[PDB]
Amino acid sequence: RDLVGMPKIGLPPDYLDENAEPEKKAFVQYCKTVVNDMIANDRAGLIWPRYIDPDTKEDIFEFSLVSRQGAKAYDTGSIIDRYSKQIMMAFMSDVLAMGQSKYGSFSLADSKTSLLAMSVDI
Amino acid sequence: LPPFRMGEVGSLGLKVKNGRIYEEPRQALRFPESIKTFQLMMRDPAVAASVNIIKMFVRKVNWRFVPPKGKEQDPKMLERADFFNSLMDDMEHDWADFINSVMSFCTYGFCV
Repeated sequence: RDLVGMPKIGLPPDYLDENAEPEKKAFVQYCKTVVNDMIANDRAGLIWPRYIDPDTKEDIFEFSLVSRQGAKAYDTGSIIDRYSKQIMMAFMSDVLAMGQSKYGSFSLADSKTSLLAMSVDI
Repeated sequence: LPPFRMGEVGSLGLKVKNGRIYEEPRQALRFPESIKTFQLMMRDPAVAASVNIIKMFVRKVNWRFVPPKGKEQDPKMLERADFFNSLMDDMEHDWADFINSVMSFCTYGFCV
């Protein structure tokens, strides 16, 4: 659901009416096609109308990508790794992640047996 | 002061009250509540692993009956050792199971 960076189109309310003139309907259909089919490409570009209202000084049309301010408060990777290591510790089976070290052995007749082998003996 | 005398003069000084030991002041760690608190602690992976390694180490060992020192080669002591060794395997349950049940005191601190 991370939605940062998606395109957004702003149009005057009268463009979205059902009885609007054919020109506005064609404009809305073209906007829909653009939204559906725009991708990063060697021909990417836009020609967009631009009009700033004299009494508000804000563009009536707009084209921009949604932005976000804050950042996630928790790092999930570290927590997941910690809990995985905790799970692996319960069975004393850390060999799965740390490999077979030379200081441990799987033989019960050898004086380097690991805890996993000792419990399998039980 | 009273003169020296053979035999006990004092007492252990335990805090038993109406048959219940009151050594531990925290209510959460006395008899009625300790059955649940200890079971809550065993759910943590760290405590569980620490207890289980100790339990595993004890169960790895073998047991045997031997003559008392100073009379190792006496045939009578050898026959006594044989009798007591045979006693171990004649129970309704295996000796290893008995040793397993004994290790419950790693959690509650005692066993009967």
